[PDB]
Amino acid sequence: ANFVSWKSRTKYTITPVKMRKSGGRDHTGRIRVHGIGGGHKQRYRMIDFLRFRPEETKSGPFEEKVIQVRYDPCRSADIALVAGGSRKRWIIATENMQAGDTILNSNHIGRMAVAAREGDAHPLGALPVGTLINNVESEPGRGAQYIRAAGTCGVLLRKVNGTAIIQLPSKRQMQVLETCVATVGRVSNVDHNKRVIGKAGRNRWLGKRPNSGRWHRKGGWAGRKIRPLPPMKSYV
Amino acid sequence: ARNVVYPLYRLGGPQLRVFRTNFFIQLVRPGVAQPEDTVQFRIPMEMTRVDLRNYLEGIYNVPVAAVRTRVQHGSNKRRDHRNVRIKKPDYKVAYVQLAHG
Amino acid sequence: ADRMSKWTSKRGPRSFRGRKGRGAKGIGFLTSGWRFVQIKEMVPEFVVPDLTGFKLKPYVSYLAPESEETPLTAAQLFSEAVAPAIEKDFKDNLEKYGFEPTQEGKLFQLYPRNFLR
Amino acid sequence: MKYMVYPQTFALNADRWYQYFTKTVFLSGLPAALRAVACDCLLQEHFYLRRRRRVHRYEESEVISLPFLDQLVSTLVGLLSPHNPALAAAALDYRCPVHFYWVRGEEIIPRGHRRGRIDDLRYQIDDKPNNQIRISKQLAEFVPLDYSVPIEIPTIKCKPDKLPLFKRQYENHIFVGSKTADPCCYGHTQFHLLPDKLRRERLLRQNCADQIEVVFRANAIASLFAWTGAQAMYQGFWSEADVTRPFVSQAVITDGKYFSFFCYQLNTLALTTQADQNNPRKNICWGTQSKPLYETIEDNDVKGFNDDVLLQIVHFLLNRPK
Amino acid sequence: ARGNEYQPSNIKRKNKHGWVRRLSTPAGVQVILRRMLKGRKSLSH
Amino acid sequence: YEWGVRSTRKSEPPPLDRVYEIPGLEPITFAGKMHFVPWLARPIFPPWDRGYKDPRFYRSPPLHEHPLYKDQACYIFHHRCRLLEGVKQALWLTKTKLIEGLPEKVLSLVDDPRNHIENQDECVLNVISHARLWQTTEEIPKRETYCPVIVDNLIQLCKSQILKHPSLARRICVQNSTFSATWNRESLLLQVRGSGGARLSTKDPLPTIASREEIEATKNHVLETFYPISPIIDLHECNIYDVKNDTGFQEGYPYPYPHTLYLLDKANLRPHRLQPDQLRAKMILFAFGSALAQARLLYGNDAKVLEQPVVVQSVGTDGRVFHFLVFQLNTTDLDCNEGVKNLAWVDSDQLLYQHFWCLPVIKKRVVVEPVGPVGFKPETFRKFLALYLHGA
Amino acid sequence: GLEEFFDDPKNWGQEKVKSGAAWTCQQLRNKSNEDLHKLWYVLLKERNMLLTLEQEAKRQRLPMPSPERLDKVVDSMDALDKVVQEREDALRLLQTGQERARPGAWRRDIFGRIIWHKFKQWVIPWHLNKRYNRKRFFALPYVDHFLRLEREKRARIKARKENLERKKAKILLKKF
RNA sequence: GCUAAACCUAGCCCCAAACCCCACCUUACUACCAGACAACCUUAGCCAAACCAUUUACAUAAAGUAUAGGCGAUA
RNA sequence: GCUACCUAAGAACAGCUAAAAGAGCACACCCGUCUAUGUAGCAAAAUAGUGGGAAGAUUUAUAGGUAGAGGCGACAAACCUA
RNA sequence: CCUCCGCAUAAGCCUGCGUCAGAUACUGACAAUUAACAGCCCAAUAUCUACAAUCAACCAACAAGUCAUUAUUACCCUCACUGUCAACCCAACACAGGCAUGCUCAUAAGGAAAGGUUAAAAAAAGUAAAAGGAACUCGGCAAAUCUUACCCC
Ligand SMILES: [Mg+2]
Ligand SMILES: [Mg+2]
Ligand SMILES: [Mg+2]
Ligand SMILES: [Mg+2]
Ligand SMILES: [Mg+2]
Ligand SMILES: [Mg+2]
Ligand SMILES: [Mg+2]
Ligand SMILES: [Mg+2]
Ligand SMILES: [Mg+2]
Ligand SMILES: [Mg+2]
Ligand SMILES: [Mg+2]
Ligand SMILES: [Mg+2]
Ligand SMILES: [Mg+2]
Ligand SMILES: [Mg+2]
Ligand SMILES: [Mg+2]
Ligand SMILES: [Mg+2]
Repeated sequence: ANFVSWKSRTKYTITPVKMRKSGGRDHTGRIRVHGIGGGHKQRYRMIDFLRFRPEETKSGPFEEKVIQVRYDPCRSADIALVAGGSRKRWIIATENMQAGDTILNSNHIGRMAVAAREGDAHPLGALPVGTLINNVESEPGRGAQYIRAAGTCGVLLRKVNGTAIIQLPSKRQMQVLETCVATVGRVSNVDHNKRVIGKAGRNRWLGKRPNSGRWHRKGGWAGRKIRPLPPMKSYV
Repeated sequence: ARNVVYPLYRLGGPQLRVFRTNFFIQLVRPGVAQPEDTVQFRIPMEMTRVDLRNYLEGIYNVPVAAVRTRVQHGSNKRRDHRNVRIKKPDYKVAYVQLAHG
Repeated sequence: ADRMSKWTSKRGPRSFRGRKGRGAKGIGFLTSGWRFVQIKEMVPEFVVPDLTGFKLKPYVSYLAPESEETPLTAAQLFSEAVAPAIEKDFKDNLEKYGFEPTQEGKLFQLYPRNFLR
Repeated sequence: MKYMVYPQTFALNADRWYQYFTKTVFLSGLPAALRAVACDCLLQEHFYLRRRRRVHRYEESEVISLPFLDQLVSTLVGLLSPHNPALAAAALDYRCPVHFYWVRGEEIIPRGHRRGRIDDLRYQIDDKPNNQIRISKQLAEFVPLDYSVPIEIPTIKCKPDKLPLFKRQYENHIFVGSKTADPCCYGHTQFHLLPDKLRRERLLRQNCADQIEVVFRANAIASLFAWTGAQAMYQGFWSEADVTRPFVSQAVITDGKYFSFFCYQLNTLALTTQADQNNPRKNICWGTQSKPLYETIEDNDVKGFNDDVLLQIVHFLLNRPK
Repeated sequence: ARGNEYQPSNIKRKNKHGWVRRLSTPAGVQVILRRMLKGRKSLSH
Repeated sequence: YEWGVRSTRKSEPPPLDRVYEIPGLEPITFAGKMHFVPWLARPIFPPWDRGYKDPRFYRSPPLHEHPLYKDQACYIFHHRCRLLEGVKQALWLTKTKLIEGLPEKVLSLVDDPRNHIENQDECVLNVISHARLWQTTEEIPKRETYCPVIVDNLIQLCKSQILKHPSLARRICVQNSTFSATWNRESLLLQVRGSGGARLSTKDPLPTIASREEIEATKNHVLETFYPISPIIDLHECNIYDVKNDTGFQEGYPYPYPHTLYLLDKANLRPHRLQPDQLRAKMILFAFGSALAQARLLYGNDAKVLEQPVVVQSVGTDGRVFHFLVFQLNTTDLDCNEGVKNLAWVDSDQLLYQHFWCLPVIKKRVVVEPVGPVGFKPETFRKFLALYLHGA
Repeated sequence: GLEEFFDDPKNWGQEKVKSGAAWTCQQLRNKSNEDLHKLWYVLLKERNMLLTLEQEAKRQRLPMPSPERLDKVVDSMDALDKVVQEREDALRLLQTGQERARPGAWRRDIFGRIIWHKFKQWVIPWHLNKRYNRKRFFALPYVDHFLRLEREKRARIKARKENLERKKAKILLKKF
């Protein structure tokens, strides 16, 4: 096939980017994932998951102003247009994030624990134990990859050594270098879990094609499986 | 000229000149009523209307006011004894409006 | 469905019909807004001579002698053009006699030919 | 399917063909601070106004003359409003479309499943005059209705197609520049700017030196006929209800330097064969040869400004309804 | 109901069975070679 | 996270043949063949550049080598700049104090009934109806058509007052006029390159509104700052510029003095259309730019308090909503954040009409709302006429 | 003038129009380059007139008066073109040694056939020309079988022709 | 007495000998713009073994011999 | 180039009731419930009447994609040039 | 008397009811469709582009949406090429089928159900029908009317 990924943009921007649906088809053209196809046309809004990204020629902790909080078609959680210095950028909005709020992004790990305030980004080592976090990075400077869905909140359990233990929303524990940044509070759109589709048409709008009509026998995997919680996933 | 490679022109190059013209044209009687100042020609397919204007103004010193061209499609419907279509050649028709009334 | 008929600009959708031509050599280029810029130097300029006083009618009198065909050759042209000067200056740097080391720098380059007809 | 008639036309001798299509007779002629302001507009659009982007000849018309003509119309209207009270309440339109659809003559279908059947010859004029003035009170007739003129309308011995003229089927529009609900329904003056394709220099190169006046005349005839016919049909007249009063309009057509002045009187909407079989009426278009407003503009000075041309424009703007 | 499976369109015709597409892949080159060997008057579509 | 995926990024050239790596031997490549063959080494073609200069195939020099490249970055505000903080940002950039409402000096020019146009309401209703319904053959004219038309028709209606005010013959309405003005604020080089809307140009300067006492009183007023948003946000940062103060016209041009900047937001789409606050900020910046260009032309390129303040009006509009501004530039000493400050009187969100019904809304075969404007506000047109008549 | 597109008015309608002999190559070779240049346009005007006569005769469904003079004019123009080409070729050979005016090269196309690719005029070098690089001038191994098959088809055709010729010759000898 | 009947050479088969102007890869037959992309990789199966599963052929003489082979079809 | 699904960017949906509805009646349009005719037929699946939907999970024009040990499938072992 | 229509564009086709002459909507020859409509575009390097549409105004939203540049450098000096016909395409056919869009919403445009006769059966379509009103039939299928209530899934 001649499939070329629409994700060719190289420069970050605030403008919604015109996407191209895949319908679950790989670059070879064959279906790789079923149940995807159609739905309302959407435009991608480039999200800056590296919350501590000091502006060019600048460094150190910096503040920003929340211009607005906007529904994002590409994400369960709604996003926020956060502007600082002479730049703007899309970020993941926390639960109680309103327009006009001030958001602090710092890389400083003080000897004491910073007073956690919802919406700000601090290194995990700077947070008090037990604070609710989101948009956690696997490695320092990698960028947020975990706890990004609507209403998801990780927990800061321990800060042994130069490492921090994070309870992910799936309850799995995660060891990360304390220098990696994570935002305070739970992700916005907390009531996303209580959304009623109502009609098959709404699923088709969202872009989920109906399940296959073929009847499958349920094997040994089907029965409820109670397992011990998996061990910590370490990144040190 | 036709059936000849035109020397490629680059910006600032010399003027393209043809010395022994290869275009041969026909002055044909119009098949329909035409204005008194209009002359109908059958032209080689590779000749532009600018080429026809220069041709008439240089070789025949005919003051040309306007030129229009159209590609008449020759019929391919006729068939020989072998049932193979006989192609009537397509030809270009040029309508030239004379100047100075 | 017709494969034996010639492919012309009269066949195909609007894009095909507009894009394909009929062999006419280009005269200029296209700029923004589909505006055509015509380059004068790209228009063939018919170098028509002055026929006044010309004595060669299109046909030749049938009362004319017949002569054997002697196609001109490089050797014959050299003998009839360069050989006399070569002999004179030998009895008494080929550029002086006429040889041109390179066609570059000429308006009419013999090879690669850069002139019409 | 109908012939699309282009007022500003590259067709040669198009004035005679338009005269035939319109039943119009063409007649040569017509039935200090202002000078300073005109020179000010010229110098504003040529020298004083700084251009960020370089101006090319192929866009010189649009980016120089069109603002120049707009400035002339606006400033002259403002300055002559005291001397023409009706001009004060007039509505000034910039490049507003003027559409007129009519029927003139009949033709036997040459080929097809409809061969041999009689079909009317429909024409549509879609003009975009650079400026135009619309009023609520109609102008006075230039010459009484039924004005018999010895000059005979030109006749076309071949099809209208032979003059470059092509047929299309799209919306039939009769439009004076504003919808019928607009009180300002009558026409006062139309300022036309000839396009670059119809440059005097281009015509001279193409050996159409005889066709400059032809282009001006054809543009005038077509545009003014369309405007007057649209006004008449807004008033309710049509082919079977021919106008009971003449419908007058004026036009000035310029190439940027040369101006020509035209007066048009519509006396006939009965252009179809049925309504024209025994119709003595015929529309009239008075026109003047193109004259240069100025000879040349050198830096900060305009050379040889034509007070006569300026006064012609002023007189057209000063014409008032009775 | 059936029979009219051919909905002609020159774009599809040339993009599916054209000279360029036939030469694009080695298999199509061999198709053209087979047509030439057989002596077909129409190598491509 | 790096934007742009590998599959879309330019493909890496294939690895070079080991024949090139081998030192002492000259590789055999298909360069002589003048075409690719898979069984010969790939040539290393030397870089090529056409000997002659060819427009339509011209590549600009790299940015740093441009003659006008400068390390100091100039922040340019143009017709399509949408300030994030809007009016606050414009006021900070221009060192301006805001006064709500138009000044009494201009507002009183329409109080006297003589300046009142005959049949103001009917004429303005006709103008609105022509702009919004009767303009074109299209059933519902678009903003791109009815915004410039409504502005021009209102200007013509005002110009009809030449009978009462002969001084209106000393002004013209120029289009495509562009001005440029540069100045420093807190060591930030800011330029305004204003183009687009129409410019009313008079033969005489506008009289000053604020008195010297008020100008001095502006000293106590302090520019409202906004943190962490910098005043530079949304302004085009440019390292290749030319610091020049251009009034848009050659010297000696008649009608030199700007009198009103008629700015129109004729974009059909809401996102492409300026917000009211951003439009007011644009009006502030363009009025300041024109006034500063006039000041630089007249009193030279000197940072000083103007003894004769420059007055420039502006009318921003979206076809329905209008914003009126009168800007008095009384100081070219913009770098310092303290001292006398320019001052702008603003009247915001003056809507000429609430809505226009191009078609008659019918409910159960009953016409609920007739065709035409609804909620017409003649006060907005009175303010428009007051601004037009100011100076005459 | 347009009258040059038609024969003499006196000649109009004549059943037969007498014409001289077509120019011969040897006769033309004695004429100067300027003389040949002028004679080319003389013959071009005559050819246009004769083609006009032919088309009008077809329109009127009548024979063209003296059709042979059109062939005479075509032959004269061909001879003039041949003489000019001979002079140009001799000069090119003398000054450069190239026997072809247009550059070209023997190249193997995608089908394995050896062709004379005639070079075209380009503004950019070949290694940068995208379309030229798309064009392929080499045959992959899978073409060898088809090359052999085409060779064998040609050999079969030639063998059939030769055997038929021998059979016909033997029949002729037996008959006579 | 109508449909019709016939006809002899167009050619072909097997051997020997002998080795064989312009346009066109873009939508081919399209004058005239920054490429980068490049080829190689066991045949399988039918079928026979009366199924099928290992297996099953692709000058003369030695010789259908030595050998191989569900030691069997066969090789 | 049919058809199954998908990709890009388009188009269509009168009127009435209701009111932001995979709402109702009902055109265009899509489909094909039942009857009759037809069964070498107008048609290698149609016609007439009747009927379901007809602002949506709709219909549909254009171009592109997925290829047989496969594709696609709201599984009918459907459809992939009769 | 009919009018589903029809006229254009798109797509498709490619001269396929124009004239002349021969034959017996065919053959041969001659002619034709003329650009303004449409196609055929854009010099770079960076840098911009949060705020639907729905008469866009209230409102209501969700499925979150077709519509934008600037800065510098280059650059004007010279309107080509191609489609344009038709009773037309996909269905082996002058096939009752398939066939996108804009107007016309019954027409100004486009058409003809009857080769002539007779008025047998059988057959098809339709209309009317005394009294009865499902007694027919597997079943109210069909037709005619506009019609209640209860179940299974
Ligand atoms: Mg299931
Ligand atoms: Mg054309
Ligand atoms: Mg289809
Ligand atoms: Mg077996
Ligand atoms: Mg057996
Ligand atoms: Mg509806
Ligand atoms: Mg519904
Ligand atoms: Mg099943
Ligand atoms: Mg089953
Ligand atoms: Mg009949
Ligand atoms: Mg009968
Ligand atoms: Mg009964
Ligand atoms: Mg019963
Ligand atoms: Mg009952
Ligand atoms: Mg019974
Ligand atoms: Mg029933």
